Amino acid sequence: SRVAKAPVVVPAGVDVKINGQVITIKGKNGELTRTLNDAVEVKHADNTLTFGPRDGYADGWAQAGTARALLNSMVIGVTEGFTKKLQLVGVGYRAAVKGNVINLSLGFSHPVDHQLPAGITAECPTQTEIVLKGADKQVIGQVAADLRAYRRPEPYKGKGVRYADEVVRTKEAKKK
Amino acid sequence: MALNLQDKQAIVAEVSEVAKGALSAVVADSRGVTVDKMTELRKAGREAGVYMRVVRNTLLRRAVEGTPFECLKDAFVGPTLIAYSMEHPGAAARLFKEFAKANAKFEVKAAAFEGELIPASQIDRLATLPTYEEAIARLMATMKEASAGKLVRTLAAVRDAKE
Amino acid sequence: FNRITEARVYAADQLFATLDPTLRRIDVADVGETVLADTVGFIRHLPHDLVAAFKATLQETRQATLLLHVIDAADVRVQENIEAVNTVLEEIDAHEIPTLLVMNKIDMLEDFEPRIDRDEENKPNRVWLSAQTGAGIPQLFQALTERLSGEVAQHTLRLPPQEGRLRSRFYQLQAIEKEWMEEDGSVSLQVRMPIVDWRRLCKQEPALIDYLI
Amino acid sequence: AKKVQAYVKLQVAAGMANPSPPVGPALGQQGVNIMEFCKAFNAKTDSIEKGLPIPVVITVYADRSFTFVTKTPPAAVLLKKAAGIKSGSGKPNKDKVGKISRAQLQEIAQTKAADMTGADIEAMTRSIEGTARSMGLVVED
Amino acid sequence: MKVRASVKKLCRNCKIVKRDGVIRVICSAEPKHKQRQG
RNA sequence: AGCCAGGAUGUUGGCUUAGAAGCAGCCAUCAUUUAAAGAAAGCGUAAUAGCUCACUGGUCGAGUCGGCCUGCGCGGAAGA
RNA sequence: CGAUGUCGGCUCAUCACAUCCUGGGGCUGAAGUAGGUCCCAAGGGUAUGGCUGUUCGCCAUUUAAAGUGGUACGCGAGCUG
Repeated sequence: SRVAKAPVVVPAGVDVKINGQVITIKGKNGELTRTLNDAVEVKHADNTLTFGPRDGYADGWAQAGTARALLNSMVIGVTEGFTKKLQLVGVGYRAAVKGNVINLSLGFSHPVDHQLPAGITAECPTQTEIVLKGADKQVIGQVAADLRAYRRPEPYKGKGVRYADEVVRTKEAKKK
Repeated sequence: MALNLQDKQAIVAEVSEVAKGALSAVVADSRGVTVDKMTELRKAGREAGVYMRVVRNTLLRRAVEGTPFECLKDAFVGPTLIAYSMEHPGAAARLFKEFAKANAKFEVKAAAFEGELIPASQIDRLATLPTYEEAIARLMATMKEASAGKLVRTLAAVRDAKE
Repeated sequence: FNRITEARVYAADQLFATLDPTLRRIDVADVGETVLADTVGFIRHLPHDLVAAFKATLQETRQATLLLHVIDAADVRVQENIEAVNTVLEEIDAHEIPTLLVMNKIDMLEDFEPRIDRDEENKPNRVWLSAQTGAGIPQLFQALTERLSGEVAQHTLRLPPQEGRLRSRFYQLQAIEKEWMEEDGSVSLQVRMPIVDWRRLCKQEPALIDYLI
Repeated sequence: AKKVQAYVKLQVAAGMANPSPPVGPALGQQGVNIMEFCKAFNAKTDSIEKGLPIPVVITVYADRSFTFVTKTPPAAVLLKKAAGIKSGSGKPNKDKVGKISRAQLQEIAQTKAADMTGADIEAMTRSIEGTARSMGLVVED
Repeated sequence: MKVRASVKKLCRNCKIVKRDGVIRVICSAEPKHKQRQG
């Protein structure tokens, strides 16, 4: 409700473009439409991004406010990127970049690799760290943790990829 | 805002102090360390006693409630932290230039002098009232052409204090 | 069990004065923590199938590293009861365990002042108690302190102003035996720990302080 | 207040104390020198009555300055140094041991004025009351 | 975790949640608090 | 609701003790300042010192927080 | 009751899932080793001998596992007696 009726406002560098329920969003480097809109009659004007429930839906401000939050996320996306500091730590571990494939080293016999779908790239300030950079705010962090997914860090020394900084459980029971 | 009586006694504090106001003074704040108040609580504490006093809860929908002068040189009170500070008799302008001369730390500042009760001015220098309350600019620089009555004080200090 | 534990375990003339095993930890000079669990009291010729059902409850006794054994001092029944107890001990294994007799109830007898009573250097010792007074305890614990260990090569540790961490570890785990600060922050100490400590310590800490191994 | 590292006020006793408890791992926890500081401290044991326990606020730079800053001994400490009790009650206010006259407390606000938010000396002395009662020492004028 | 037919909560950080038809609930005090299918 | 900032002086309360002090305890836990801040709600330290709310100013601009009653629904709910 | 043959074994399977392993996960008093529970799972697979009519139970040695129970206490117009 709140933000759901809060206008989005379109920044001048960014170029919003309504087309049916969806809205193409050309921008500083982004240019897409995560959004799809079942119900809310969202609409452009000066920059004015209309919302409020259209017919009857009950999903009204739910979906609508969701839509704002999306495109509003999206336009900020077509500005620039997001999720970062996808760190890994503990002895013997390391990581690397190439092309779009990402190296990782986790005590496994087979080397750890997965290749990014585009719209995002990465870097290696160290093998200890992979920094990410993606045009659209969802997929970047999702896949980022999906990059973490191969090794949810272990409680007893924190080994395992740790998504962002993220203090975790740290017990010391049944040791020596 | 708070409970009724609290706001009420607050406004009473404002007005009864308005009649008390030997010289109002205003300062926007931000970092808000406790030492702030304590510093003034020594500025208004035993270093020279009470003769200035601190208040918060300060709004455009609060501060104007407090004076017949109302928002005049007082509308400035409201936004952000406002440890609004009125000086008290025996202090015609003591602790009014002190703010900007102890100024450094984004707090304790004259804001180009913001007295209401008397100065009726803002964002214009009003060190004049501080520039009064004095003898040395009256007794030596003008060779006693100010301490010898308003009549020569009128005839001097056109270059010193708008008279 | 009461006095040693400062815990709530009721006692009265009646048989079955206790039921249910009961855990509470206690101090010891050489392992600090020390788990306790009271067993039900015995009789002559306790039922067969009882035990067979009762192996669960005594399943704690088996593993138990030491069979402390209180005995009465008022009854002429003395010998017999031991012979009574030995009986069931046989059938439930672990009568191979080292034991420690306590001729409890010294009050009535004024048998002796409570004392150490090295049966030998081995110590399956008699111990001089009257538990309701429990006056005999310190000898019980001390004798015990002799009876369970395996590394008393003590060391006199020391450091220069870098010991807050030492005092740390020592209070943290077991004990400094003695804390004596001395000149320019050089500080000497004495400590006695079981060896697993010695290596967890020698590993984790730089231990170039090297008095402990 | 707060409890993980920052600047180190240290409740140092006057006179020598080079080993651990005030300046060892205590003050060595910022890598601070023992000597010259204790010399700086011992040089300041002159004015403060000798042997008196006393908090000190260290100045440190990037290099961790040797500069010390003197503080008044605490009012409760002033009381324990007044009534002369070796040992405060285990239930202060409830348990008690002796008493102390207010004039002492007046002298106390007189020196603790350096550490009072109170807008008045009486309020200060009353913060000295907030420790006075609080030690279990009986309060009187 | 458990499937305690009664659910309630186990800290102050605990919070009831719907997921699917199922009534989940979680904390973060310790995860073990995870009641569900109540 | 989120957001801007403050979080105070007695006083690391006395006792405990290597060390306890908002957070080993113990019992006291006041007095102060202020809109504001508990000798304390959680983390932390060997301990010392960080870290967050309770407290409040500001912010922002309409509603907001609950218990009670009550229809109809979910969870509980596995068989040859 | 103008008749429905009854225990155990022996050929033979059939389902359930209230899980014996293997399969997938939650927590753990989950160092790892391992477990314990819980959830999900029915695809398949899941001890010969000693003793006794035995089912059992006990015992010796195994295997990953020696799961439960239903089915005229599945199975005598198939035998066994």
